[PDB]
Amino acid sequence: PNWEFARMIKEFRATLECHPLTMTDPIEEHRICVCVRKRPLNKQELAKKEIDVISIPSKCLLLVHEPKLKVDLTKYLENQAFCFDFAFDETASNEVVYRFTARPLVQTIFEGGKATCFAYGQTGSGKTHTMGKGIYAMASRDVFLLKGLEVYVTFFEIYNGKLFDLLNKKAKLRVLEVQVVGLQEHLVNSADDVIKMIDMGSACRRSHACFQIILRAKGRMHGKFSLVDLAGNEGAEINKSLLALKECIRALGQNKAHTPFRESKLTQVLRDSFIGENSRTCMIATISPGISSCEYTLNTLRYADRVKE
Amino acid sequence: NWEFARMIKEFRATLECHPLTMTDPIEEHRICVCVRKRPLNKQELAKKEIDVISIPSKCLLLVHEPKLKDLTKYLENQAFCFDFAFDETASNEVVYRFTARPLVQTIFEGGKATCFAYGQTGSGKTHTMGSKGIYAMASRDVFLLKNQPCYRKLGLEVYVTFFEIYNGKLFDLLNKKAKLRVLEDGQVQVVGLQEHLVNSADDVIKMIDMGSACRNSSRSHACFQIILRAKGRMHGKFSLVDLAGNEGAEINKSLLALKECIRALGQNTPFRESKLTQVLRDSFIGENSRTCMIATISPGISSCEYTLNTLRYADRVKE
Amino acid sequence: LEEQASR
Ligand SMILES: Nc1ncnc2c1ncn2[C@@H]1O[C@H](COP(=O)(O)OP(=O)(O)O)[C@@H](O)[C@H]1O
Ligand SMILES: Nc1ncnc2c1ncn2[C@@H]1O[C@H](COP(=O)(O)OP(=O)(O)O)[C@@H](O)[C@H]1O
Ligand SMILES: [Mg+2]
Ligand SMILES: [Mg+2]
Ligand SMILES: [Mg+2]
Ligand SMILES: [Mg+2]
Repeated sequence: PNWEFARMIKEFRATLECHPLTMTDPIEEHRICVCVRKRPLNKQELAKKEIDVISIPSKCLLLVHEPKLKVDLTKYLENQAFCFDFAFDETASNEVVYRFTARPLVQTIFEGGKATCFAYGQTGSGKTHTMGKGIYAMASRDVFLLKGLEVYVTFFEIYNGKLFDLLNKKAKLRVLEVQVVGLQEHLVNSADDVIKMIDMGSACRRSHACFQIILRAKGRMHGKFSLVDLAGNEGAEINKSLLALKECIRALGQNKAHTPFRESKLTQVLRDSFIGENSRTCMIATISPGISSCEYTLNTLRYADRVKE
Repeated sequence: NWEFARMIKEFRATLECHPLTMTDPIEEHRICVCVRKRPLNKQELAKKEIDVISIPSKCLLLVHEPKLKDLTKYLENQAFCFDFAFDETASNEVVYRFTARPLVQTIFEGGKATCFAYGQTGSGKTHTMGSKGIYAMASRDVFLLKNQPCYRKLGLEVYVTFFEIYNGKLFDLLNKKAKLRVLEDGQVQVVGLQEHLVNSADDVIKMIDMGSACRNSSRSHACFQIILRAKGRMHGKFSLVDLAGNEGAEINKSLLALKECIRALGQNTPFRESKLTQVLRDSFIGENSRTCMIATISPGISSCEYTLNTLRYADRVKE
Repeated sequence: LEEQASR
């Protein structure tokens, strides 16, 4: 127990009323969606007496109370506020999370445009859990609920610029000028088949991970849904890929024709995705409210704001 | 500015803050701290001075303070929580219902009440307090009680007293702007004060206006005491103070002492230091004394340097 | 009382 900080956080939250997000809320539909999701303090995290350090006074507003120190060593707080399309907390399920981020996008790919979703943050925040059941599967049946067309499923990871498909046991691939051949696209007739594709892809024995929903009519692409689970924002070559993402996303509110690549393997294959008069994207910056992982948490947010741009 | 205007504008685009409605439950508070944002002035606006006070919750204010590092742009949206937070849409009665109204109830059980506005010049203080005045609405609500068939026992003689303290040199705004004397026995008590008995709420208004007419107004406080007396015996006294501009050296130590004396009211007081703390020492003792602070601010970007101190003062008055 | 998480 550092104690004094947990004292100052609770004499804050005392005077504070909060009006959370509920199912009663409308489903907004924007060009680029920037959300944030705080996970709950786990046991191992609680067992060390870690102060919760992040509040969510409303559906969008997010407040972080960060422990600062004077030269006195006077313990202090600096209460930083952040806004997002939908900020949601511990109480928020995935059913909540899918409905406000990915749910509007399923309709987007059936239109003729193409949609992508990223969960981004620190290691152990809630990225894998959010997307991995998870958002992949939740889109699937709602992708499959909407009814002549067939549907195809892709799953692969990106490390050290290499590219693996988990679908074939460690099946290396190459990317070229944009086209990745050896693209494993399994045909599914319903969530049944797809659910089997995720866990098999996940079961494989510091990496990006991408899942794709694809539509074809004549055998020609219609809609592409790409759901990515990024690496931890904390060998340091990962720093670059995520940094490019910000630029790649940014050129989508400028309705821009030109985007940067090469300096990022991830982008290349996700690259159709940042152009067109019909390309929407959501970003999920998940954070760890454990006070002694606050710097990582702030970095996770200062990345995500104003990237409404 | 331009730039710092769009970062804010972008922020208040997804904002869904709710506004505190009159229906909102009046809370009953021993030591209440509220903040009042003042609407933007056409002159402050004309210069395109940028709105920088985000008030998303009835219980919450924000300040996107503008500082910079490479000079690559950022904004530090700072949060301060309070018992209440008034916006630029909050009427006077709106601020009354949650600061001074419950305190009227306290003087009718012999309790002591004292309520401040504390902010810079051009923040709202001396407006926001005094027909517009929290002064005026206090009386109106007070007289209503005397009429009720519940307190009409205790046959009371409403009084009035408006004085101003300036650098240890106090002055009674009830005479030809006359001066006064203050002493205390081996307790506190003034000398020369002329308790003006009113029996119409209209009386008070035309009683106040003297001090209004008499009284920069910013180097001195205005202190207004409502006193209830039953049969010449003192019941409870209500002090309403339009403090001196919080932005000349004695003034800061008048607020040093005041702030210190609201600290021990919570802990159930270093009064001997400043003249403001001496006159209202009574209202800081016992379990019968409630206080309410209205730290009022200015919505403009230029003020942000100095309205982040007023906010820092207030945050240290809830403990 | 105070204060309550609701809406
Ligand atoms: N709703 C939830 N809140 C908090 N923790 C959860 C939740 N759901 C699952 N977890 C657990 O938290 C663990 C963190 O793993 P993971 O999400 O992979 O971390 P990260 O994605 O940040 O690397 C998971 O094993 C998961 O079982
Ligand atoms: N809530 C408000 N609504 C409208 N006008 C206001 C408000 N608060 C202050 N003002 C205006 O701002 C001016 C300065 O406020 P005032 O209280 O007179 O000075 P000070 O802040 O030094 O006490 C006043 O003329 C008043 O009309
Ligand atoms: Mg705890
Ligand atoms: Mg992980
Ligand atoms: Mg606002
Ligand atoms: Mg004034």
